[PDB]
Amino acid sequence: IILGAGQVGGTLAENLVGENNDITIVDNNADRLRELQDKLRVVNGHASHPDVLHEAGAQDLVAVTNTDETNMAACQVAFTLFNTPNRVARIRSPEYLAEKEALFKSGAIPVDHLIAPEELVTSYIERLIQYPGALQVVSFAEQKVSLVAVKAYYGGPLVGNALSALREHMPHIDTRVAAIFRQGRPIRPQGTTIIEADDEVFFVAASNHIRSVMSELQRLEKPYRRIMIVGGGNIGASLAKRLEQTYSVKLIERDYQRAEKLSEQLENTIVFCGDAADQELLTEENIDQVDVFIALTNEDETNIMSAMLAKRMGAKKVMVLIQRGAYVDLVQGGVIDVAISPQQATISALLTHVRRADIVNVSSLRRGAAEAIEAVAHGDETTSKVVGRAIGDIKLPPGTTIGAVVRGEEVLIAHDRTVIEQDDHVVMFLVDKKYVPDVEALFQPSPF
Amino acid sequence: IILGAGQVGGTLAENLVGENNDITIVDNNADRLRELQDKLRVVNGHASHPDVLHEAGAQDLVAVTNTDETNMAACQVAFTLFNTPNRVARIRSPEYLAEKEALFKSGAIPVDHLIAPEELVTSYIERLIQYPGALQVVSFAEQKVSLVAVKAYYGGPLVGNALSALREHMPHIDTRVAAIFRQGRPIRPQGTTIIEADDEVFFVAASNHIRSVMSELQRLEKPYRRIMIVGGGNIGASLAKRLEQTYSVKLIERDYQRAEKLSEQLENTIVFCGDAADQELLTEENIDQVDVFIALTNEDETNIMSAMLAKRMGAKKVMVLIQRGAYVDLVQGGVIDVAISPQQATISALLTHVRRADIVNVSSLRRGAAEAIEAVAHGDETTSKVVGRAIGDIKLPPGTTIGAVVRGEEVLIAHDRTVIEQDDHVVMFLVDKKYVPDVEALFQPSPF
Amino acid sequence: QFRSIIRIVGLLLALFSVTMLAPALVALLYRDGAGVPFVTTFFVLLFCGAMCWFPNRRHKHSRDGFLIVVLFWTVLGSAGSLPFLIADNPNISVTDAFFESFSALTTTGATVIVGLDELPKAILFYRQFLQWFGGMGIIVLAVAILPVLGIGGMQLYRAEIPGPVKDTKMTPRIAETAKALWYIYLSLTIACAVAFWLAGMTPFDAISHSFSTIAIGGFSTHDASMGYFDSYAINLITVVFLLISACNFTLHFAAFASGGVHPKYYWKDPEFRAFIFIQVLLFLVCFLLLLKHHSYTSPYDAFDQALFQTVSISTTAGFTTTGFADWPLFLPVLLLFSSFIGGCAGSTGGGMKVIRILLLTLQGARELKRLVHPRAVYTIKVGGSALPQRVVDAVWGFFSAYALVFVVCMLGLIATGMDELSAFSAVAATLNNLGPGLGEVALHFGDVNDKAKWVLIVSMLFGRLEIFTLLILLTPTFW
Amino acid sequence: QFRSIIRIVGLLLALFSVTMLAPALVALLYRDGAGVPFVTTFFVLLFCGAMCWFPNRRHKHSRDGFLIVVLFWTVLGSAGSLPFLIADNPNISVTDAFFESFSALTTTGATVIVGLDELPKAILFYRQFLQWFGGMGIIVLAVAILPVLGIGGMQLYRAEIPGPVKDTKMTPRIAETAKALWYIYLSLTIACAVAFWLAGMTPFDAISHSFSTIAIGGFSTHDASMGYFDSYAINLITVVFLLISACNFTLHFAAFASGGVHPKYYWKDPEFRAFIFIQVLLFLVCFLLLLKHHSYTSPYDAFDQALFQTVSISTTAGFTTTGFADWPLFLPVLLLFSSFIGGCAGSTGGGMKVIRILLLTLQGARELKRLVHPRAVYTIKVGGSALPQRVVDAVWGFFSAYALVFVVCMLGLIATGMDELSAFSAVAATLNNLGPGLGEVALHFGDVNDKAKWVLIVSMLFGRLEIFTLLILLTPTFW
Ligand SMILES: Nc1ncnc2c1ncn2[C@@H]1O[C@H](COP(=O)(O)OP(=O)(O)OP(O)(O)=S)[C@@H](O)[C@H]1O
Ligand SMILES: Nc1ncnc2c1ncn2[C@@H]1O[C@H](COP(=O)(O)OP(=O)(O)OP(O)(O)=S)[C@@H](O)[C@H]1O
Ligand SMILES: Nc1ncnc2c1ncn2[C@@H]1O[C@H](COP(=O)(O)OP(=O)(O)OP(O)(O)=S)[C@@H](O)[C@H]1O
Ligand SMILES: Nc1ncnc2c1ncn2[C@@H]1O[C@H](COP(=O)(O)OP(=O)(O)OP(O)(O)=S)[C@@H](O)[C@H]1O
Repeated sequence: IILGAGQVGGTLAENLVGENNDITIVDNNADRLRELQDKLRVVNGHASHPDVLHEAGAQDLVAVTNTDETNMAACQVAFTLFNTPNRVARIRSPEYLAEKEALFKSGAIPVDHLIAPEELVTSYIERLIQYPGALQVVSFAEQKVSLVAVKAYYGGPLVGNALSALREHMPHIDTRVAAIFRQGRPIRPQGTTIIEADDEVFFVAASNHIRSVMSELQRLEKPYRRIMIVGGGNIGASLAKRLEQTYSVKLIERDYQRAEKLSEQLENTIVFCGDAADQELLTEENIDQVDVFIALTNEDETNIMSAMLAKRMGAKKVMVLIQRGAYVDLVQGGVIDVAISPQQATISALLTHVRRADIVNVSSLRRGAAEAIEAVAHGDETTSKVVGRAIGDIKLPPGTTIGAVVRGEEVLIAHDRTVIEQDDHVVMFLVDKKYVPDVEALFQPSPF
Repeated sequence: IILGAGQVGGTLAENLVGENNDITIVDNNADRLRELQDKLRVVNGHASHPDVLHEAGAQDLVAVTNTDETNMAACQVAFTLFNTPNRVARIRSPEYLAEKEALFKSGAIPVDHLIAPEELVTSYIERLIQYPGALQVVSFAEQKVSLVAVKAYYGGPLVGNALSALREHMPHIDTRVAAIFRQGRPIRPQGTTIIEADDEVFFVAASNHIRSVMSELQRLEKPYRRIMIVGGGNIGASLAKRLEQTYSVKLIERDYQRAEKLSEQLENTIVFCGDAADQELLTEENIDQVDVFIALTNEDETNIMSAMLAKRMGAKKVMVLIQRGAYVDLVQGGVIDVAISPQQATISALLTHVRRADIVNVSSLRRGAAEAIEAVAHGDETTSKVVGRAIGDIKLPPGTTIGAVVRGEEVLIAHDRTVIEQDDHVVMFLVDKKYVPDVEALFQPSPF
Repeated sequence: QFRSIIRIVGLLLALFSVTMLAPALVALLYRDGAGVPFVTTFFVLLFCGAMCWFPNRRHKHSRDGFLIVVLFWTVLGSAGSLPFLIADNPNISVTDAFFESFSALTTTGATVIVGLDELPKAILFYRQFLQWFGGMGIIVLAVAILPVLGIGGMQLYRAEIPGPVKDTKMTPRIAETAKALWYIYLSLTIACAVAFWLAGMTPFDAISHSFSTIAIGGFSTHDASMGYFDSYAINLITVVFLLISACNFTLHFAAFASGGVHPKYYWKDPEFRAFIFIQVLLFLVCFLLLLKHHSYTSPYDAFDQALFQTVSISTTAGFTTTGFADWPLFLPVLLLFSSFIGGCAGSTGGGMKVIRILLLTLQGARELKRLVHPRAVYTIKVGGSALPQRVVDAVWGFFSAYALVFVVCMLGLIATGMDELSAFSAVAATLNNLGPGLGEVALHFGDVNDKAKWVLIVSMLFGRLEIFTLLILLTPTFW
Repeated sequence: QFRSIIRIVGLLLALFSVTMLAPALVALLYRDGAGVPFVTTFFVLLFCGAMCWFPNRRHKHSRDGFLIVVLFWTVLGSAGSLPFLIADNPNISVTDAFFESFSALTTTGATVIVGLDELPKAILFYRQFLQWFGGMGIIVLAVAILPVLGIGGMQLYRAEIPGPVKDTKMTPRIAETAKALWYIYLSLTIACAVAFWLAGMTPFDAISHSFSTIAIGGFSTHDASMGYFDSYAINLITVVFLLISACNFTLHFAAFASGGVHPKYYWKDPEFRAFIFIQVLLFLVCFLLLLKHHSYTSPYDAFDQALFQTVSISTTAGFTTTGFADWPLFLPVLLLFSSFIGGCAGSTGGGMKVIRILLLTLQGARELKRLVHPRAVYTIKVGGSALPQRVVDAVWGFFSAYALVFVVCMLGLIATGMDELSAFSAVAATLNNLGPGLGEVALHFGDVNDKAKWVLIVSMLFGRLEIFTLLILLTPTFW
């Protein structure tokens, strides 16, 4: 049961329905709801009133309003009067985190699982800094496997080389190209494909050994030392409170009364008072020695026109925060090295709870029609079409290509000579997402 | 004398100073002013008070505040108490136009020349519709000459062909490639250069015969019939009042009380009530038959995420209105066919008054470092280095290439065999704008 | 409340008596006539009009306004019957008289007197004079007192409509509209009156037919309206003096404001721009159907007969210069339907004035467009600025009330022994203030039953008052 | 655009042929009948239905919806004429047949065949069956496909009805209204059918008169509708099975959603709350006028005759169990006016459904109140929440279009040689979908001229389609 027809509710309502699971979304915004009703059953609803929420739940939880407070009431109304299972409710306002342990580990509020957006993006941004040279890092439902994306340039070890020409050596830890994004549109990896310049080459890597992969491909640049931020809001302060202990941080906030509290809350950080495009402040404070220029503002236009400037002065890298998640590929690449989306990360976390124990887990690498997925193979060779059969012998739908296999806690890179065993978590790249209930029907065990 | 340190005042303050002319700008915004003071003398000023305005004017007019009303007072204070010459003052609010004739042709208000931004952009947008297939149209100080830009694709008559291979025939009316923009960065035209795909090929054309040029290159598509707009503001209504008589207009306004007045003011137009991303409204109202999808809103983010959708459904063409002029090249090309800037058109009109009778007139084709200019050759062969000498024999600074010559009312396309006569208006393309006082010193007559 | 009202009533009864003198003066300047009932009435009314307001000379000041104007016609209409009751020359019954009193004052024009040609020339002036009086009455009311009330039906009437074009000053009302409008009224009556003399007919018929065309009444001193002299001039004068008198008098105020600057004031009013097209298309189609039928030997007569009948029936005038002999049955019916589109608002006219129809045609097509473009925003074009949703409601509730009365008044005439067809032919002729029955040469109002003539009076008021004025009388909220 | 439309057309033509079998089956199960035309039609239509969609099996997806539903009746109605043309047992003209084809399918009930009592029992099943098919047709369209288009006639309808009451599982906009409603349809036809068997009449007349009463119908296997057996039971069943079948079927959806919790769903719907009062007040006044007239000897007959005629004429049913012999002329007229207020919306239905009248009476009285309190704020009470100004406009533009067609369709029947009264008696009977002429002397539709019998077809569509559906076809904006 949802309570949103927004980019969260709409992206879920689109992603989750393969007839595998059934749900009902709620929203007072009719023009958006019956538009989102295409993507199931729609209960028009007013707040968390029991009529809509409570009656829909039993005999016929995700709560994504504008506000957190309304969301908490909805989980309590469903827990008090029906005792409904699960209950994931997004909570944004920081103080509900600052006392989360007191509140939530006392069981008072009924959130079974939290989705704190400010926390998820800020942890994510720190995850890119840790592996220098990584454009995007992809996370699946299984923590063990993950994709790491790099950028191919002129003079790179990976430009123009034949894919299989790199597959002849298996040095130390090994990799595999699961996806190739170029010009904004997706190229599935083939033996015949050549790595041209300015591509998003998505390498596969065991989550434990990611840095090892990038250094074997000679792409692990020097660790970042000097960082620069531009947002004083919820993400800007959280990131500073995480980086001042390990990196030389500088912040730029244009609202004094907020710039003061950032001076109080951050002991070892230098917060400023200026606009992002203040050339004097960027020159006066040594921007030609900046290694990354995270911009975390409200308006996506401001992040770009400032992160484009910092590259021009110029910084070693730049990152923006495109709030709506629909344009991440469009702004990314070229002048701006990295573009981050909270609504392609907030939804990334929601598709790991909903999809739990299911056939497919939708990765964080969803952009346009392409999306990476993780399919689960249940049943022995008698009740499954896809078990025991070697990877090269599976008649996968067009565009789909297996990149790896997760078996328990060990990541096996997909090779044509590999055997899929029972209860595997296969990681693959779909160029076209209209094929899921074909995959969802292929891996799914026949009746038991 | 200016009164702004904004994109208008800053772009002027940068463009106009070649030591050819001297000015003084006024602005209460210190951090922006002494930043804009780099680009001359700065008078810190409060409103149009005579101390700053009036004292600066005599013994030591352009007025670009946030408001029109303040601007009118400044031109009157300078005209009443000193009787200052010229006086160009921007006025945006429509009603000051609606009664302009009553007010201004009565001489009451002292504006010698008006710069009404809403009018200039809306006339400009109609200028692209008139020549289908034109990405951008460039206007110089001389109305007679103008550049027309096109887009080279696979299957185009101009892709891969050698430039000179097109110069062997001079059929009917003739053209010439004055500039080539590709990948956002400028390529000056050479004999060795080849026209690759997705380029901005800037053809030269006499303003009278522009359509004739594009049809001889087989690029004049069918005239537009069905237009769609998305802004209900000052530009949206003005454009509708100009197109409902000749084109089948549809408008989309999301504020009802304003959608009603548009139904009253526009007799033959269909105005709507909806958000730009309302897929139902775009499908319900036959968008797959739209020929151009002008988007004229406040937020540049909204124009893009809607004009990208209309191309996707899809429309035949799309146009946005990127308010700040600094990103016109970045958004343009690719998915969105055309991007318009009012502050690359408001400034385009101001550089035709200021530069009057001067050595250089800065064209409307300013993007990044590249800008097209028009240089005037005064003096007979005895007091000028550049007169009588054939075009191929002028040691022009690097990147500069002559594209045409305007002599009185006749446009002579530049050929290597052409002779520059006295009092000519030469049209050329600078890839790098740091060279102007070299050109400004080359064409300028030696002492008389 | 009622006290100062009876002051107004008895005050008007006195003014009505002063009118009775002018007829009897004719019954002595002429002596083909009987004048005593007019002088007997002049006295009895002056008393009965004075007796009410003398003990009620106490002065005091919307609920006031509705109850006045139903008394302005109820009282004056009853008082109008008195001359006919007294005189033995007509030999007219009471209900026939109350009918002819109301039919005259309401400017209806439906008569119940047979062979009025040879009736005295004194009673023949009083009938036309009462149309003149009710002709003036509607003008002062429609332009001034009535719009304030909220049933103005004049251009963008609703409550606020303070003089429309060239509305300067306007602080004095009724009193600055009763004085100024009279000059147009008198200067229009005389112009036609001497024009009929220049056509050739007697002074009496020249004048007493001017009281009738200008007041859009349709009466006559001859049984046949303008077939008494089938001369193109008289028709072409009666045509042009009905078209001129049918349009908005607030637009006839384009002559008393700094001289003759007419055409701009006239043509820029959408009601007059639709009065012409509706008038032309009517006569145009009523002509082609006569030429294709060879109803008349020479197309000049057909032009004469048609161009008069469409403009004497669709302006609510009610004049008959023919017998529809060679006309298809299907022509009197179409003309009768055109009666609902009466003269332009603010003028002496019929039921659903051009705007009510203009607004109705405008709005009815918008509902046809929205069916394809549901999410579009549409407006009404009539004036400079679109109409408020109050006015669009005030037309569509007026159509509803109209076809609510027209059906109850029909099943009320049916019960009294009439037939379905004659009822329709009667109420559509009385609700619209037309007069002639129309149809395939049908209604003669003498044949009408006694208890139907009452219902007809009940109806002709409903049309003369804007239907709501009397419909709210029986509401619980008003009382 | 047009391509995928013809796919739908040929698909329905095939489905219509599959219907043709059930008649011919009876012309062989029964011993009185002619089956060759039905089986001749079954083949030729299956071909002509298949020939269109085979080269058009290309699938593709508002302007689409209006043009479908005028083809849904134009195509199926023409196809319905074929059996009558072929069979020589009722040798009958083409236009008489197209009329009887449309009159049947459009659920009108206006017949042009004299002495159908002894006609074969095979053509007698096909006429009643076509009413059943058009009975189902209106239900699937009125409640499902038609509301989305923009003309609702369904409680609050403009284009936004989830049914309001139990708005659940509405995903399939038409695929679960055709499936679920059929059970109500079949469970209603059988109940009355066996009830007529318990009344005593033959299986054929028992069943083929259920096809006629459950749908709005009006047809019969006897010249006189239900005077064939003047038994109170048959009337009292036909009365209750018209009242039950006339109202909103989404209120009959109070039985298929968790069993029989009827009374709350029914009575809390204001349309049903006004369907009863309008039905009671009619019969109540139609009863006191019969008792005061001593039209019938015993008030049980008067009760029987009245309570059936008001509920067979105001529901658009069209059943005549009398000749209005002792009835005042003034009763058939009043009943014909009551035809406009047909069955509750979303059901086999009349010209202006109860809401259209209910909304009309509500809004018309608000316009009477505002006249006294101009500065007050008023709203409409009908549902839970007051109506959007879109719907109030969509009622008042519907009245205008109605009385625009009804007048053009009238001056179109007059020209073809009919008389004013008979035209009115005809179009008011066809626009509302009521077969009887309804006068003291009836209109018998054989006497109607050939060209008029076309205008009547043109008209009965206008009523069956919500008038706008076909009125926008001739707009410039649609094309
Ligand atoms: N009282 C309310 N009850 C329920 N939903 C509400 C209420 N007020 C606002 N909303 C929701 O507000 C949402 C639109 O705003 P938001 O979702 O907050 O914007 P957004 O969060 O940036 O978009 P998202 O994150 O993709 S849902 C819709 O889901 C509405 O249902
Ligand atoms: N043009 C700008 N340049 C620099 N900083 C800015 C600019 N505009 C806004 N900011 C800062 O960003 C803040 C906006 O933060 P809030 O709206 O309160 O929370 P938030 O930052 O929007 O939430 P998120 O996580 O950043 S989307 C402002 O208060 C300033 O601190
Ligand atoms: N009282 C004032 N006196 C002088 N300048 C003022 C005053 N108030 C605002 N400004 C000007 O406001 C400007 C910043 O806002 P705007 O220029 O209106 O924004 P903008 O117009 O979109 O930018 P432009 O068009 O490139 S100047 C500066 O030029 C300030 O000098
Ligand atoms: N998301 C949107 N979709 C569609 N129309 C919008 C949207 N946002 C704003 N508008 C319209 O654009 C208007 C903004 O106009 P104003 O700010 O009053 O003047 P203006 O349009 O900004 O001036 P210009 O010339 O367009 S920059 C709003 O009032 C709406 O009419």
